[PDB]
Amino acid sequence: HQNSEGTGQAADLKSTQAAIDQINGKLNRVIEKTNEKFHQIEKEFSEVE
Amino acid sequence: STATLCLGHHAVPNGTLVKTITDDQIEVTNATELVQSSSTGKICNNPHRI
Ligand SMILES: *[C@@H]1O[C@H](CO)[C@@H](O[C@@H]2O[C@H](CO)[C@@H](O[C@@H]3O[C@H](CO)[C@@H](O)[C@H](O)[C@@H]3O)[C@H](O)[C@H]2NC(C)=O)[C@H](O)[C@H]1NC(C)=O
Repeated sequence: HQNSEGTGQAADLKSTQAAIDQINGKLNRVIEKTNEKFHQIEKEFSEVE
Repeated sequence: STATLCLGHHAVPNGTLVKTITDDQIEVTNATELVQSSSTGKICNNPHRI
């Protein structure tokens, strides 16, 4: 604000919060926090087959 | 001497939740299952000759 009393600044927590909420949760949603796998296929060899 | 005109949308008693990008969970006015989970338990002989 730039009133006759001078200048001043104030952040609106409401608006700011809405953005943060949407941002935070998204990442984990899109990608699965984790997935397990154990015995698989040899992804390497030393000779020709 | 004045009139008020407004716009708006519909609503339902109890909506359903859905997974969206922006919001982790939000309710809509209608949903639908995209994953077949039930099963008759019987093999239908047609069309494929079984
Ligand atoms: C949600 O809103 C939708 C749309 O207003 C409604 O569901 C839809 O209901 C119609 C008719 O019951 C379904 O269409 C049907 O398609 C078959 C295709 O084989 C056809 O044989 C029928 O003659 C009819 O046209 C449509 O699939 C369905 N869509 C969905 C899944 O929403 C309904 O009013 C509300 N609740 C439901 C059922 O989701």
